[PDB]
Amino acid sequence: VTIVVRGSNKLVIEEAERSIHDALCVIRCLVKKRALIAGGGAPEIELALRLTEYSRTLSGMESYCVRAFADAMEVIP
Amino acid sequence: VIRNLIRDNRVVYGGGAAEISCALAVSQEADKCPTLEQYAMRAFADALEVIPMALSENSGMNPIQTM
Repeated sequence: VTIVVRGSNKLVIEEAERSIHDALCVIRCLVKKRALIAGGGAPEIELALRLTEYSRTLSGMESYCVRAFADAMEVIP
Repeated sequence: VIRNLIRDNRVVYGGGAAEISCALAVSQEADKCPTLEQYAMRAFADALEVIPMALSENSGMNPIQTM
């Protein structure tokens, strides 16, 4: 398909096409992965929280290596 | 040693077993601390592990793998 667009200035039409891409991109993300998640860095906290619990069950150097992976996620929120 | 044994018969297993067990309890209870001391409680667990991590290093073994 193809989309025709109109607008007064070049910027008015420029941001229209820039927004359509992000809309198509976020919609493309749902087609491949039909799911949603919360923002605000909440995925990084649940990831960092449960990975620290997952590292307690691991053995060897993977414990500190996975704990360091968990603490690194906390930089986002 | 004998003074504390008589004053209190209760004893714990050395060799770093107590420090590792305490670090696990502190780590679990740290999640139940909704305040800035949560980062400090986690640091107390990692600091407790230096005593057993030091015995492994002084024995000529990998400290972290043995920890």
